[PDB]
Amino acid sequence: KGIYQTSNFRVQPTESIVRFPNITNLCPFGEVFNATRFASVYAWNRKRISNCVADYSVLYNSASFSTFKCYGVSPTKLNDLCFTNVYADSFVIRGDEVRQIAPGQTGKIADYNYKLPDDFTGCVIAWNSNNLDSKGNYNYLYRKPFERDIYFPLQSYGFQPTNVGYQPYRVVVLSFELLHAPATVCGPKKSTNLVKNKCVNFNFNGLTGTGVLTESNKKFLPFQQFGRDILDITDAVRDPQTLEILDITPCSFGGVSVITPGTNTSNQVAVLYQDVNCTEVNVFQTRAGCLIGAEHVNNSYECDIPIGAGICASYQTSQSIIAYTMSLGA
Amino acid sequence: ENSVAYSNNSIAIPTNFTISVTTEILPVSMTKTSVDCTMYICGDSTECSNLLLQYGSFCTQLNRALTGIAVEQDKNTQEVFAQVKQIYKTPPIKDFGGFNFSQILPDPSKPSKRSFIEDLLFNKVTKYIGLTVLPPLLTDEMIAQYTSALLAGTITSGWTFGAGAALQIPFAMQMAYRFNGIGVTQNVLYENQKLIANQFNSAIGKIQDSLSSTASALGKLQDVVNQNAQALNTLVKQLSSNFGAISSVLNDILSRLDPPEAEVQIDRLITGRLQSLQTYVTQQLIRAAEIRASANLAATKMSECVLGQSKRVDFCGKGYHLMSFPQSAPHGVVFLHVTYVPAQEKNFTTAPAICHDGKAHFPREGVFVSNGTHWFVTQRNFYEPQIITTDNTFVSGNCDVVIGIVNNTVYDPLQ
Amino acid sequence: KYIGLTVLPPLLTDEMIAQYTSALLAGTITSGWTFGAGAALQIPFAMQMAYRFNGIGVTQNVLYENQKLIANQFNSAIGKIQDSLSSTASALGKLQDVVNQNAQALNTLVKQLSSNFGAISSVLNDILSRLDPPEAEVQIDRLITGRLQSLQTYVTQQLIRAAEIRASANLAATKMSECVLGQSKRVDFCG
Amino acid sequence: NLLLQYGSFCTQLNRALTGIAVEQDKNTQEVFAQVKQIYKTPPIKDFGG
Amino acid sequence: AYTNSFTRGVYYPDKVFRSSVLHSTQDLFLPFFSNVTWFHAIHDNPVLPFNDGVYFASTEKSNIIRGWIFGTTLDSKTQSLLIVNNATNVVIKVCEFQFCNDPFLGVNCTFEYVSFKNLREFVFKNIDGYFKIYSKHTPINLVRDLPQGFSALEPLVDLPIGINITRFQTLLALHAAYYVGYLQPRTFLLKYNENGTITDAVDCALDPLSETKCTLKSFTVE
Repeated sequence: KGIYQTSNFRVQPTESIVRFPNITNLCPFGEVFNATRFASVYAWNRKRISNCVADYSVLYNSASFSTFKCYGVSPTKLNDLCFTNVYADSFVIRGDEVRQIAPGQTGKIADYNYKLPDDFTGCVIAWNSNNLDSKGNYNYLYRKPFERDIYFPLQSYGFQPTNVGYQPYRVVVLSFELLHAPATVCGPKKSTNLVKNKCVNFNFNGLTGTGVLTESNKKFLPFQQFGRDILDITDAVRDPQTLEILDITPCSFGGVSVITPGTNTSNQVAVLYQDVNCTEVNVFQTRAGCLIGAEHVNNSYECDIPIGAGICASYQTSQSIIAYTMSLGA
Repeated sequence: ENSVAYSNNSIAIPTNFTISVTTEILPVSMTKTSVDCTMYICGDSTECSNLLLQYGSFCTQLNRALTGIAVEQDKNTQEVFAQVKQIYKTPPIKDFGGFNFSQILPDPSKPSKRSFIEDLLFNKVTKYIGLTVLPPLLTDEMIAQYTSALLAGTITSGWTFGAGAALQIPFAMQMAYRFNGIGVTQNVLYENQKLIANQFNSAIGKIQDSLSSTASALGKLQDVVNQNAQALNTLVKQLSSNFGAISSVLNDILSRLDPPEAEVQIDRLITGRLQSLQTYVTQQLIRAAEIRASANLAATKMSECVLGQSKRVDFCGKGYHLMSFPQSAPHGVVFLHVTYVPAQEKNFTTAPAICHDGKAHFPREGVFVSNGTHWFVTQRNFYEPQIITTDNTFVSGNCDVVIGIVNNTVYDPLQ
Repeated sequence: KYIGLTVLPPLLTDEMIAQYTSALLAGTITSGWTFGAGAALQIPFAMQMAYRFNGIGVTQNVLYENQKLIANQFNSAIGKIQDSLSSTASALGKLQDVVNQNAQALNTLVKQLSSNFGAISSVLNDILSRLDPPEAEVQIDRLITGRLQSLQTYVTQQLIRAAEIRASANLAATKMSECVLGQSKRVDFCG
Repeated sequence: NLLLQYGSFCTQLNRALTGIAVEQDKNTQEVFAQVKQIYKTPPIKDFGG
Repeated sequence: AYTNSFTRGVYYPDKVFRSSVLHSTQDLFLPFFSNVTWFHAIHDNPVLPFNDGVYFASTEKSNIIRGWIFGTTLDSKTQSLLIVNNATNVVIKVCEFQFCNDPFLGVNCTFEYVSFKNLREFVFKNIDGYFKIYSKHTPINLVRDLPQGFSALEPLVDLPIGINITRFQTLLALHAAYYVGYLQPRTFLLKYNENGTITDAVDCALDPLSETKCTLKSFTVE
């Protein structure tokens, strides 16, 4: 005889809501990956990408690439991401030097010029380019995290089409700025319609989650992307369709506890769903939670099986589990 | 710093008292937290839950450990308050010999029928990822019925309701038993009864003024509420610490990364959060033993100090103890310990024995004293002189047997 | 014992502790229990042991008929305490235990500075001389994680040990309230 | 700069050891400080023997 | 010449909403009560260093100050940021600019952007090559000093300039007075109020009371 806390229950997400901005531009990766002349790594080139949509499938399924190594995101998942800026860095090197380009490596390129940050989050993409950049082509030249600089520190290559890693390799680094700010570069994933008051799986501008979305009364400042609770967690989000402010609430959950007289007395049972209203779940509502299968009784007895907030249960006559406000005594 | 006026011939006897109602605040229970440790460590993620099962028993014994605490907060509250098998209540008329308990008995003018002093205590005492709070078994309205039962027994029946069946006795006569408990001979109660009522009532006035004016009067309880809430803030803040992962937002790790990478990152957030949960639960287990040692002490003052009259000096607050009244407070109890304090000395000459008809004599109750001109016998804890007789005193030896004996007449009630 | 470890002074210095035990004792000698219950009332000591005899059901004339014998026995019994405390270092074994444990816990805590935990060395500044951050962070992650576990260990030991000393302090404040500021009826509580 | 990635441990450990080091003076006060005046004895030790 | 900055130069540190909460952060701020250099614009004015980042302010009624220049060598060999107010818009450019003998507004290039009774406050900082401008406009009658009292600067722009800066100067409507302060990485405590406005702050290195407020995370200390 007792009450036993057998499970915890979670109201499920009904459906998935994706709510990115109504931006339509297709990004200029094609301009970087098909530019005629590349830069020398000693003075490496850079390009912003912003306010555009980025289908990485075209790049990742291309046979044009020797490498596609990614250091804080997986290349398979890139279409399911959105972020503030990319920054593409562009240069050419000997193939035997490409392996230095990693988020903590050391070498004649990486330590003395194109150093990656210890926490770099991007993708490094490279290919042999002998049938393009070799001539010899003495113009290509080599020398702290993302540093720039002007018997001198300059050494040339001299690439000839007879040169595998003896060849010129053409290399692009995509440096994703996954800050939490205004997202301007998203994968190709279409935004859905927006659902309210009901449990949903969601993704706003790359901010993933699950919960109930409610129209907030909260005051807003035009730079606000999202808002936080009294402790450091997301309470609210700016809708990127048009700038209303929504709450997020965790989808309703609680402990599930089985009230039982002992199996030598009976095989009948009652179930308490703690900290939930029964409309989220013969039936009774208590300050402890929704109580199902117990029978509510106006009489009061000594507390046989304690439930909470003055409520107790017992097995009584035609028999059933009753639940009642406890008498403290005669 | 006080050089006490000691010498072989000198005693001080208090001529008057003050019946000081003190206040002792004890925690009795703390917030019945219940943490869904899987939803805390791995909230909404199947991919993370399938890793937490590699770490074996821990989430099961963390639910067991907290349910072990949470079940016993009602054991503490039942052991402290349910020390009576019937709910007593006062009559409508309050003929308590001049004492005014209207401020400590229920006020019917409230939706939860607490006393006026409980309504000060309930004002001066003052997060949703898997963490929850279970309700106390007894509502704070049922705690207000139990304190009214312990109190309506104590006001109409003395200790007897804790020692068998409750027996009524007029309250001015229960206080004559309370004066016998401290060795004060009860004619001192009746010959001063209104003064004792006014000191109880005025001290009750000072209790309200103290709880209205000073927040730190609840300090010991508010500190327990602050420790539990600060341990929850500290436990929740730690959801967001990196522990050496790429990030602390778990669905953003799982959206950014495929499983071969992600199962390395998530082991850092699990082994970080699980260490931060075992830290929390160990802090709660030790803090529950600090509160349970306070629940066993509050149970013990409910037994000895409300249901009885403890003989233990300074246990029932500062002074010689008369009785106590329990008031409930959020997560705790407050005892209004009524202590007799002796308050106004006179210095007397004294002698350990008196010699009369060649034989030595000694008092049956208290001591011999002199105002210098006259010799008296008087009780220990209150000056009331009596001219010495063989009904006040008993015989042994002779004047030569004793150090400090004095030659005086001991009167004969038969003359 | 100087790597970040410190001992704070007690608020009550041992001279103020000794003034309070001298005030407790000068009260207990010149005024009996009365200084606990209220304003200290002086009473001659030959009357105070006669109250203690009434507190054990032995009639007060048993003191005065034997006062020199009881005093000569009491002075002899106090005489034996000095001999006991000269010869018997094990009698202090309950204070010396606490002082040995809190030395042993700090000795263990400083032993855990020197432990490797699967890092290359326990000498943190020498790792920081040997290695660049892309390497050194993998090694210092273990030293941090080991020393953090060794504090969460030591501080759990000190919390569990503080609840044992605080049960003893409330037991000592109870013995002080009942047996110094009073007389105890509680059989086998005070001797 | 690595220890900061573990968050509120080091500050709660200081909080914990301060909870001990403050209550060592609560223990020492509740044991010894039970008397509100420093009483002292007379010059002559006439304690009946 | 100098004045005391008092409480001035507090700005929303990140694009997040918070309310009723005492958040603490480390970023470049103007340190509390620090000396600010006060310049008379009339009777011609100097070029300044830029250091980690700059607080700039003016007190106004006819709007004589109408832009800024930022860069390193200011000689067309370095790229420079130019900002101008043409009364209809803010106008922003970065170029290989060659500069006038003394620049004024007469009432390659690689970026472009477009939109006493007043106090105008502006904060300029560079972050790994990404340059942020924050601001406020507020009324005053204090003709000769900065108001000892609280106001907060909201963001206006992020400029992806990619350019080092070490020098700067302001621009004038030649056919007045202005202040400069310099930022440092002091930790702060920031009271977001019941509306989500940043109403009060503490510099966690001003004095021992201010380091106590940041230890407890509280604006009151018992």
